[PDB]
Amino acid sequence: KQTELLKGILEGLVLAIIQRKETYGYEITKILNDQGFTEIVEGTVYTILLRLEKNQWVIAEKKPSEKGPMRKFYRLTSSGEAELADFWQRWTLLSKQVNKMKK
Amino acid sequence: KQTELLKGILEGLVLAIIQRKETYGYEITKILNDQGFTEIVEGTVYTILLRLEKNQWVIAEKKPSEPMRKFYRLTSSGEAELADFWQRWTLLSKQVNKMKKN
Repeated sequence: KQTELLKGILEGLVLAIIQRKETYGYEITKILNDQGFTEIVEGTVYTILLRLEKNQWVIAEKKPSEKGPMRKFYRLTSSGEAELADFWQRWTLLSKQVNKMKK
Repeated sequence: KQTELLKGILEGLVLAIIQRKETYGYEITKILNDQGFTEIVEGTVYTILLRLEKNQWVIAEKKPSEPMRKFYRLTSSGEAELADFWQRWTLLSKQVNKMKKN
């Protein structure tokens, strides 16, 4: 259920992380891990990032790292920002509906 | 993405619903729609109930309704599942809300 529970949400959180700072898979996975979605590996993030790029919600581009090798860095498009705004609203509603069941 | 958003969650909501009342498929789909939870067709509830039976988190019995319908109660393993779901949900939304505020 924990992989299932993270479906839909993780895409939203990934968009969220990219909005805050230009970033690449390892950075994104490490932030998620520290927040702490600890059982999320970068293989899962990579898969998600492919899909985000495919739909042009994020742009991807390679720059040098600290310190040396190239890395694929991401940033939100205007459509992406729109998708993220939509995620939080949908989430805020869901979160309310589901919590109104807890008690 | 709403379909993917309900994944995991929906199963627990059904578990939670069955706990608070002994009920049937058509009705569970309705209680969910009146929540709601508008994208939920009955087939989605029927697929979940079959899986909850298979894992023995619920038991079912045929009874009359206010027509003979298939009525579900939670098992004790099912009770632990619901309880485990709330624990993890509480944690998940605490973490998700913390990232919105950031």
